[PDB]
Amino acid sequence: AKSKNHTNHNQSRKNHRNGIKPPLPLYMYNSKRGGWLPALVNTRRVRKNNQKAALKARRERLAAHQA
Amino acid sequence: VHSHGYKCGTRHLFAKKFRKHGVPSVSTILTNFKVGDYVDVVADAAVRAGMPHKYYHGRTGIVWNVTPRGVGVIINKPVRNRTVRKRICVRFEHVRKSRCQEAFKQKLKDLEAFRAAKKAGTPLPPKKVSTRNGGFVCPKKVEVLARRTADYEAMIP
Amino acid sequence: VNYPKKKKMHCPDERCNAHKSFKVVQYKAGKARLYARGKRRYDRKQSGYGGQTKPIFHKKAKTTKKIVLKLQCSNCKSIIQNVLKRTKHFELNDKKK
RNA sequence: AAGAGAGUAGCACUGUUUGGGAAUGCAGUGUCAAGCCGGCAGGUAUUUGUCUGCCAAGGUUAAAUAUAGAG
RNA sequence: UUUCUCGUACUGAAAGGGAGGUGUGAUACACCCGUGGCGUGCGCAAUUUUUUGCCCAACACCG
RNA sequence: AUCGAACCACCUAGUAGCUGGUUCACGUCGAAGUUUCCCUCAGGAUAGCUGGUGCUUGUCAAGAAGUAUUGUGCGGUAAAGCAAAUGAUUAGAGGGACCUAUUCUCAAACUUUAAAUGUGCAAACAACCCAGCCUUAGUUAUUUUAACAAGGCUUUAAGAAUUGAGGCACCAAGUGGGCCUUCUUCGGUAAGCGGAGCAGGCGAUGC
RNA sequence: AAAACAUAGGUUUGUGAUGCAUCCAAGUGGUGUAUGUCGCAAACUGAUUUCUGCCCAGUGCUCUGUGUCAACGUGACGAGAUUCACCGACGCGCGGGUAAACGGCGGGAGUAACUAUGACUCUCUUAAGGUAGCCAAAUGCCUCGUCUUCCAAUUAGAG
RNA sequence: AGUUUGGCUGGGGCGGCAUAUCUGUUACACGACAACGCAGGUGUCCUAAGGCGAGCUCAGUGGGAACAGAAAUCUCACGUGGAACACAAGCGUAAAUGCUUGCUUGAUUAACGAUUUCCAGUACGAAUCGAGACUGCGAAAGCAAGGCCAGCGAUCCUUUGCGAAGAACAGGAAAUAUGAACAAAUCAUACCAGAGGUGUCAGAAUAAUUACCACAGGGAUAACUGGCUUGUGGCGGCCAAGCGUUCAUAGCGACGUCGCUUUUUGAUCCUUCGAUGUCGGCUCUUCCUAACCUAGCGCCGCAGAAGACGCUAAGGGUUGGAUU
RNA sequence: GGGUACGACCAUACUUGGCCGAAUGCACCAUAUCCCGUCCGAUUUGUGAAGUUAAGCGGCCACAGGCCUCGUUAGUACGGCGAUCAGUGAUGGCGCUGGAACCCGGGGUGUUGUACUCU
RNA sequence: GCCCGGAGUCCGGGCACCA
Ligand SMILES: [K+]
Ligand SMILES: [K+]
Ligand SMILES: [K+]
Ligand SMILES: [K+]
Ligand SMILES: [K+]
Ligand SMILES: [K+]
Ligand SMILES: [K+]
Ligand SMILES: [Mg+2]
Ligand SMILES: [Mg+2]
Ligand SMILES: [Mg+2]
Ligand SMILES: [Mg+2]
Ligand SMILES: [Mg+2]
Ligand SMILES: [Mg+2]
Ligand SMILES: [Mg+2]
Ligand SMILES: [Mg+2]
Ligand SMILES: [Mg+2]
Ligand SMILES: [Mg+2]
Ligand SMILES: [Mg+2]
Ligand SMILES: [Mg+2]
Ligand SMILES: [Mg+2]
Ligand SMILES: [Mg+2]
Ligand SMILES: [Mg+2]
Ligand SMILES: [Mg+2]
Ligand SMILES: [Mg+2]
Ligand SMILES: [Mg+2]
Ligand SMILES: [Mg+2]
Ligand SMILES: [Mg+2]
Ligand SMILES: [Mg+2]
Ligand SMILES: [Mg+2]
Ligand SMILES: [Mg+2]
Ligand SMILES: [Mg+2]
Ligand SMILES: [Mg+2]
Ligand SMILES: [Mg+2]
Ligand SMILES: [Mg+2]
Ligand SMILES: [Mg+2]
Ligand SMILES: [Mg+2]
Ligand SMILES: [Mg+2]
Ligand SMILES: [Mg+2]
Ligand SMILES: [Mg+2]
Ligand SMILES: [Mg+2]
Ligand SMILES: [Mg+2]
Ligand code: NA
Ligand code: NA
Ligand code: NA
Ligand code: NA
Ligand code: NA
Ligand code: NA
Ligand code: NA
Ligand code: NA
Ligand code: NA
Repeated sequence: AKSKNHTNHNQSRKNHRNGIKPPLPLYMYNSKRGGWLPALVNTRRVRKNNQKAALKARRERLAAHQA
Repeated sequence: VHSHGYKCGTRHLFAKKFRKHGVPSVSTILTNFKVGDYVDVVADAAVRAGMPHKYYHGRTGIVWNVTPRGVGVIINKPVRNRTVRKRICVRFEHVRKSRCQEAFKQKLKDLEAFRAAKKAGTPLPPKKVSTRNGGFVCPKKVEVLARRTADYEAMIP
Repeated sequence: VNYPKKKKMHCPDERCNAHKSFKVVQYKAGKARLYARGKRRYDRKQSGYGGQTKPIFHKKAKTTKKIVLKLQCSNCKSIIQNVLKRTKHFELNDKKK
């Protein structure tokens, strides 16, 4: 008793029932884990300095307000 | 027996054009790439190293990583009822800079020049006029077309 | 295939940390130990009246085996194992054409 | 001043049983102890030295427990 | 403050070990009304016919 | 009245991917016969199609669209050619083979050329410019580049779209024998035959 | 209901009793055996008549002097578990016998005064190459074989 | 005594492998697509046939030289690759990816970096882009961690390598851990990386027969009728090279070509497996016409007789026996 | 109007033949002590100026081939969507629309960047 | 795989099999 082997019938209609979802936006899931290491290490050092400057700025803004 | 190897249908896809064989030229070597650029992925077929899979031939995407002899590109691909962002690694010979945004950038520059001219008082170029309106048509002579019965004898081989 | 009897290779040991001369020997499995844990359990399970308690695998299909080489450093006598592709005939000559 | 249960305990082979795993308990046969530096146990096998707890191979004994086709 | 159990701490095969912030220096030192930083963020507060602040929950990225 | 393993009671309500059955009403929604793996092919697991519960929000539209336009990439089918390479092939002519230029007729596993229908990307705010500024163990002979930031400036005619709620979860059912048709298409003399592609139907539905 | 079984006739095998065949969970247990080779147990063929050919390479059964095969023993290294060495039977291999044990028992060329046929020759090959007999037979595919007889005519019957 | 005795499949069996896999085409110019569709491959081979530098140009053709000729070696010119690149095919390549030669071991290690192909966006195989060690070839830029894309394998179990020696008043940046009452030496185990294999290739340990046969089911599936088709079987047309003393067509008609029928046999598997009684003969009725006899006609190579061909016409008739 | 060195695009630049070429330069050219390499200083390597535009090179020409471009082939071949369209069929035209290829004809035969330089 | 015997080693034997 043989039977069908393969078909793609009705598959396109099923996929469009809930539609082809759009791709994720460019600003999400944008890590660079597997990238070129020498540039990644340099960026980490700059990011650490930037965080230190951000903390100091809020300290100065608050102290100015308390006057 | 079709077989599903890495290049299972690429007889005409991965072939060079007529009288255009050879290896990449110098201008291709000095291209330079930056993260965030738009590139087209096209196989060269003369450089076997770092060739992308046949699906990604003729696809456009954004580069996310640069290595000494390679470029990483993000490309959309639809699977079932969704689309996946795939990351592929290719050699620099198989990528070209994309001109898919040059019309948009030119429009922005024109608008900026419009503002500068208005604020500097510079006269503006005159507006183009559509030809879909009416008008007078005065012809020197009028011809006729009436199926002159020589065409009927003409379409006989 | 033919393999040289000696070759120059990198020794990762802190004593060498350079390219040294290595001697080549072919790997052969050791003799199965009585009183190994798996053998002790198998012997306990086999005693009695049950019969044969585990499969025996008669359906062999391959005709070759992978080649493993034991490379011994000239100094520090450390051993590194390497794997070659399967061949029907293997020999060491250390003599070219 | 003495003593405290011998084909007994242990060991080997075989079989069975157990969660018990280089062998938890038991049975058959062979072999078969110690006690002027004793014996058994202490969950990985062997030899040696300490430490801890107990002292088999004879016997009786209420209550708290069961009544899953009884009286 | 139960006598047992689940949870407030996890990690390694195991021996074992075990998580706050800011500032200053290269079991370090001094403080404790306190979101590690950045991005998007209900509502409330403040300006003027719009802009800004705090941002809760949640998500992404880097320590 | 029982024999290619008697009869009686018990283990025994033995197991069955297989056949049969499975008891009130109305309402809101509503399918699949396809993918991968399995001693798998009358069965399962897995993704897809569906229902329920929502969460975070918005209210004209964010990460919207089985549709256009503009710009910019991809292609070797239909057609065409053999007076162009590869393969097949007919006949005269000019200097029996041979040479030169032609000539009849061809190709799913030939091709210089090459459509229609297709297919990727872009068409703004988590953004782009302009200016000055900080940091780095990145690059460079140094500047200059690369990357992360911080305080100010600007920005929502030419056929020149138009439609509108965005995003994110948890739990679970049935199904996993399909069949028909316009057009494209392989095997077969053919078949109400066997097997595929895009789309629409029946199955589940009457009028 | 037979062409099957049995039968008388024929042949073969084991066996002298502490035996051969054999029941049985077991014993100073049981059967042929209250028996003793003109006996008992186990096979095959199937009255009488006339006969019973060749093959021991295969498988089986059976009879005689050193490779391999287990425990138990005897020695060693080691502190000991562990390990090593030597010894080690029937059987299997070697060497004989056996077909009224299971069974088996050939191809291809040439050649005689008309053609035909082939007494004769050559060749390859086996453990042996189907002998005496019998046949389109309940055994012959081709096949309703070919000839004679029986009939007017016979895929039937007989020779 | 117990158990087993693959699967797919135009029924099943025998055959084959479409059972794990590579190339071209079917495939309809993105990607994807079936059949026991077409044409072919794979379980290997290589210390060089791997790596790099340098030099060179291949297949073939034409003109020349004792033996020497169509074909031996030398020389000049042309030569877009028509050669070669282990093997199947496709792609690719000319101061090279080809050939010769020189030197070598990037076929090593590579902190669990990221990714592609199949795809559930799992594993396995193969491949791509990186970072660190030590190197090879180069004057250098640079190239190379195999031979480009096919050539291979889970849990459990066995087995090998690494955890050298010393240094630290204490387990630390840097000393592998355990054998649970504790010490000395053996033995065993654990953590990391390989190897011994499952070809039914996501991986059970496996011989037959049943006509003495059994059960659960299946029209998801064969053996009758019926249905679609008509290759094969049967019955006919059209054209006209020839046969007919001459004369294509009285009667025939080759080489070709167009049909009809369902009285043969195939092809298929739609209905029936909680059953539609399966060859032949006997008996009886009816229908069809492609007309054997009976009625009436045309035509002939129809003198008569007997016949050949054709038309209307199915009212009526169509036997007795031997063998099976 | 030019030369040389290094290039970009890679035939409008290639192939064949003919003619001409002021200067700077580029070449052909002389020779093997040393560096170096070959069967052979042919190529390659090291050192000079004796000759010459012969060749290479540049420029121009050819009813020259090829190549590039524009027309023509032609709204032809082919195509998407539609019909209770035509036709026994094989196939075909129609409506709304997209649109080729060779042959053939006209034209053309490199553009250009950096530095040192000659008239 | 073990024991051999006959040729650094290929054959013939008698045994033994948890990926
Ligand atoms: K005892
Ligand atoms: K399923
Ligand atoms: K009878
Ligand atoms: K009778
Ligand atoms: K009778
Ligand atoms: K008898
Ligand atoms: K007789
Ligand atoms: Mg192409
Ligand atoms: Mg006592
Ligand atoms: Mg008592
Ligand atoms: Mg029940
Ligand atoms: Mg039912
Ligand atoms: Mg509804
Ligand atoms: Mg399996
Ligand atoms: Mg194609
Ligand atoms: Mg065509
Ligand atoms: Mg399911
Ligand atoms: Mg249904
Ligand atoms: Mg309807
Ligand atoms: Mg009767
Ligand atoms: Mg007789
Ligand atoms: Mg007789
Ligand atoms: Mg015999
Ligand atoms: Mg027989
Ligand atoms: Mg004889
Ligand atoms: Mg006969
Ligand atoms: Mg007969
Ligand atoms: Mg008769
Ligand atoms: Mg007779
Ligand atoms: Mg397509
Ligand atoms: Mg395609
Ligand atoms: Mg080279
Ligand atoms: Mg490979
Ligand atoms: Mg490296
Ligand atoms: Mg490679
Ligand atoms: Mg019978
Ligand atoms: Mg059916
Ligand atoms: Mg019925
Ligand atoms: Mg009935
Ligand atoms: Mg009936
Ligand atoms: Mg319609
Ligand atoms: Na199916
Ligand atoms: Na069913
Ligand atoms: Na008889
Ligand atoms: Na014999
Ligand atoms: Na005879
Ligand atoms: Na007869
Ligand atoms: Na089957
Ligand atoms: Na027919
Ligand atoms: Na008639």
